[PDB]
Amino acid sequence: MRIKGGKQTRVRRKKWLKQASGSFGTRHASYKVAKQTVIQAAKYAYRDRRNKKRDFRSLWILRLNAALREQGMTYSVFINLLKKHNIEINRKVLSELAIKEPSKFNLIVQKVKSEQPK
Amino acid sequence: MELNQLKSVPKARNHKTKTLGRGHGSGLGKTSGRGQKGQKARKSGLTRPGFEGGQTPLYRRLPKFGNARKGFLKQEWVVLNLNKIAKLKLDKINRASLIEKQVISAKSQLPIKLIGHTKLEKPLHFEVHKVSKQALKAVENANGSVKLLE
Amino acid sequence: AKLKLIKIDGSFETEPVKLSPGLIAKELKQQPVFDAVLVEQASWRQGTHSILTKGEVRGGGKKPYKQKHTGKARQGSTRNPHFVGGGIVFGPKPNRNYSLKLNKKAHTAALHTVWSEKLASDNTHLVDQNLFNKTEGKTKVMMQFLKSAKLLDKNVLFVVNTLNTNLEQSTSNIKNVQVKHLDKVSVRDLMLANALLVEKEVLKALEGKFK
Amino acid sequence: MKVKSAAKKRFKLTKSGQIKRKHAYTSHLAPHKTTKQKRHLRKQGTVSASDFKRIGNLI
RNA sequence: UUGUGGUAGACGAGCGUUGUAUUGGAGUUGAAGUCAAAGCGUGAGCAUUGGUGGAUCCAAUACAAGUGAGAAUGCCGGCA
RNA sequence: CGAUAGAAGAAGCUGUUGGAAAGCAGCGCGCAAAAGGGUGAUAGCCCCGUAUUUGAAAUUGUUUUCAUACCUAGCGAGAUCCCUGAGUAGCUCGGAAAACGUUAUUUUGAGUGAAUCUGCCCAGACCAUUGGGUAAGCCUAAAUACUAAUUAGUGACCGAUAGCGAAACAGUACCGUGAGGGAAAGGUGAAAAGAACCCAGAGAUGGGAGUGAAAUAGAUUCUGAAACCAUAUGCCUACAACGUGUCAGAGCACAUUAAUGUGUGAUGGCGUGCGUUUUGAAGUAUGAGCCGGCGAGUUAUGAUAGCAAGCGUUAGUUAACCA
Ligand SMILES: [Mg+2]
Ligand SMILES: [Mg+2]
Ligand SMILES: [Mg+2]
Ligand SMILES: [Mg+2]
Ligand SMILES: [Mg+2]
Ligand SMILES: [Mg+2]
Ligand SMILES: [Mg+2]
Ligand SMILES: [Mg+2]
Ligand SMILES: [Mg+2]
Ligand SMILES: [Mg+2]
Ligand SMILES: [Mg+2]
Ligand SMILES: [Mg+2]
Ligand SMILES: [Mg+2]
Ligand SMILES: [Mg+2]
Ligand SMILES: [Mg+2]
Ligand SMILES: [Mg+2]
Ligand SMILES: [Mg+2]
Ligand SMILES: [Mg+2]
Ligand SMILES: [Mg+2]
Ligand SMILES: [Mg+2]
Ligand SMILES: [Mg+2]
Ligand SMILES: [Mg+2]
Ligand SMILES: [Mg+2]
Ligand SMILES: [Mg+2]
Ligand SMILES: [Mg+2]
Ligand SMILES: [Mg+2]
Ligand SMILES: [Mg+2]
Ligand SMILES: [Mg+2]
Ligand SMILES: [Mg+2]
Ligand SMILES: [Mg+2]
Ligand SMILES: [Mg+2]
Ligand SMILES: [Mg+2]
Ligand SMILES: [Mg+2]
Ligand SMILES: [Mg+2]
Ligand SMILES: [Mg+2]
Ligand SMILES: [Mg+2]
Ligand SMILES: [Mg+2]
Ligand SMILES: [Mg+2]
Ligand SMILES: [Mg+2]
Ligand SMILES: [Mg+2]
Ligand SMILES: [Mg+2]
Repeated sequence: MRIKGGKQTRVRRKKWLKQASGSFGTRHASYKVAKQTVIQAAKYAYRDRRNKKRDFRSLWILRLNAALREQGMTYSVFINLLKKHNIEINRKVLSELAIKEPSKFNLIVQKVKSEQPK
Repeated sequence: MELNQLKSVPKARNHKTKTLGRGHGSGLGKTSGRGQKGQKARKSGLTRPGFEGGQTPLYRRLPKFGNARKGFLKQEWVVLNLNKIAKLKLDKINRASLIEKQVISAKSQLPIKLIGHTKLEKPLHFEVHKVSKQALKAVENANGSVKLLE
Repeated sequence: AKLKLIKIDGSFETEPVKLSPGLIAKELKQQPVFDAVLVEQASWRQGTHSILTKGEVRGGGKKPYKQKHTGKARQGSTRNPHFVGGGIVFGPKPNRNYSLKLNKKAHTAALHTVWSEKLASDNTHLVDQNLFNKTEGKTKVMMQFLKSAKLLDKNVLFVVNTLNTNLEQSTSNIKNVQVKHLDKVSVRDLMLANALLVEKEVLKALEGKFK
Repeated sequence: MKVKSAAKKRFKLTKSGQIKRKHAYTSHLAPHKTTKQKRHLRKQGTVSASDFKRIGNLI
């Protein structure tokens, strides 16, 4: 019983080739280089999901910090005032407010500024 | 069960076959379980049985047993044991009766020996070439008897 | 059970035959049945596959190139397994056994349960010598008999004790149906039947064989 | 498989599968051992668990 | 509720190829092969449609293996 | 009774898709024939065949019967006489055969050398008792070993890198003084009906025409994958430090296995391949130019252990062999 390989190697090879579509030259043509690039690309994608979670936080912090310095308050004290006033809002939504709703963002800063903590 | 649906009892037919050459996903790829570059990982094998890497093996270290009856064979005996003979159903135990009960082969001439201590209830009449003194005591403590063929 | 006779015309006899309880078993064994079918499927293998190993294939036992100083890799023969000439490393051999052993009592138990489940069921009618010779040796009459009995698509098996010739002359051009002696039927032939016609003296021989 | 001719003549088996053996250092040079040592080495023993597996397949 | 990094290694559960045995089914109103596409799966993998192709193939339960290729200055053929 | 040529050998039409029916459907028929092959697709009933019944002028094989050669025949008595295998059996010196690494038994290169049924040899040194057997002469069917070849057939064997090295004109082409070593290469179509004829060209050839169901089936002749080489719709690219990807992200161009769609990616953040072997490899260590095929845990006989089934306390189970 001589089992002969055909359509088994080609199908699993073409899957890797399909994944590595849009690469530079031989990186999409040859199966070997395509397989290496897909594995490396998967590693990159894994690492950059974690790094995206951190980098977008940093960007929101930067935007919020800037929005506060125009009014004379700093980020380091704004978050402290937020905690003492029990207000719980993401820096993402706060930055979205300062870019989309200047009046309501200014309302939040006014309350945290001076109103009695709790 | 039909021939289009036939099934074995669970955990009787199929067991995990360890395939040693088909990929790392099975945990038995590349090296195939031999280890790494040593004598046991080559095609030769696992040396010799009893080898100790040059140190004198255990058998070569210990003295040889002695055979007093050199070139001889121990005389085999057919032994009737008292603890189990009660379970067998027969009276007047001779060679012919054992042949009918097929305990002994008709094409055998081995001498019959009686052995045992366990008490028996019904009396039996043995025809034995040899019998122990206390086995005879047990047999004759009941209403049985024993004759010693010569 | 109620095992009833069948006549040549396809009508049923009005007198059913009682069955001794020794034939039917309250306890059924399926693993011995499975092993019996497997050993029947085995031993049907011719096993005439053969291949030429590295030494058996005609070729040059010399080294093609020198061991060193050539840009090519080390080679020892032109008929190595990884060569196109072809030396098969292990390959099938014509010395394989393919045979399996099953105990005599295990086979008896498998046959016992298979008879129990096949018997006392539909299409398990009783047959005699009259229609075994009323066939006249013409397979047209037997086709009519199967049509009347509505057993055309069934793989009916005739179980025969006296090897009637008229019945064997027919049912030989029929790839579907077949006839066997009691000492010739096995577990696999019994449960492939889907329908069977058993002779009364065959049935009497069955209780005797089971013991 | 053949039973090793040296494994036999040196290792006798028992009812429960233990492998009986003889003590060494009982061939010559007697004055270099104490009578306590000699009378302790006269008695027989059994192979240890470190050697039981190696002798089982050897016999 | 306690957990789930992992080489050598131990254990368990599965996928896929070819053929055989039982059942059923599809196919010149177009099977296998083969190419493409913006599908489905936890993974081996599995579908749908269209083009080419011209005659075999599929599903289930078991069984037997020349049964799984990325590397061996591996062999052969082709092409850079 | 066969072998080497042979004879006879049953049973179907209609309609539909189709180039073509044997497929499909309707209504039937034959069978000791439903093995197989061909026939424009997949035929029990179209053809050749198969089951079954038969037949040999000539050569040859086996068996049986009859006759005929050759060989082949029992039980006593008395005599107490003769014959029964010689450089032979033993023994010594060197070797060997037997499971034995030389030793009771068998054999022999050199030397020596017996006895004659109250005899000789043997029963693991050797002696005695007991018992067994007749060396130094010859022939012997059957069961046993194998298949280059002839006939029939089979395969959970291979299907052009496989199977014999050899599907073709293969031990050929070719290599070597020689012995010797030793390849690759199959498929048009049902039928050549193999493309008359016209146009360009010197011609091959190509484009039409024609045959054909199909000519993108055209002799380069089943299907036609990837690497590789060219053409083009769309997007981007000439201040730019790049394991070439990933996460975000404008603009551009389309519309799908309708899916928070697809193609490209100005720009921002991060980012030193895969196997091997090493304490440690991006490695200035190693292996791979790329693509495709092939390429490495098997079989036979036994042992142990795990799991499961059958049979069980005078249990359990057969091997060879026969059907
Ligand atoms: Mg392959
Ligand atoms: Mg591992
Ligand atoms: Mg291991
Ligand atoms: Mg090491
Ligand atoms: Mg290694
Ligand atoms: Mg090691
Ligand atoms: Mg040493
Ligand atoms: Mg070959
Ligand atoms: Mg883990
Ligand atoms: Mg299959
Ligand atoms: Mg297709
Ligand atoms: Mg392989
Ligand atoms: Mg004819
Ligand atoms: Mg005819
Ligand atoms: Mg046909
Ligand atoms: Mg002598
Ligand atoms: Mg020898
Ligand atoms: Mg005498
Ligand atoms: Mg003696
Ligand atoms: Mg004589
Ligand atoms: Mg070839
Ligand atoms: Mg080729
Ligand atoms: Mg020449
Ligand atoms: Mg043309
Ligand atoms: Mg070409
Ligand atoms: Mg072609
Ligand atoms: Mg620029
Ligand atoms: Mg500049
Ligand atoms: Mg820089
Ligand atoms: Mg950059
Ligand atoms: Mg970037
Ligand atoms: Mg970089
Ligand atoms: Mg690897
Ligand atoms: Mg090193
Ligand atoms: Mg180093
Ligand atoms: Mg470098
Ligand atoms: Mg170097
Ligand atoms: Mg190295
Ligand atoms: Mg290199
Ligand atoms: Mg390659
Ligand atoms: Mg076991």
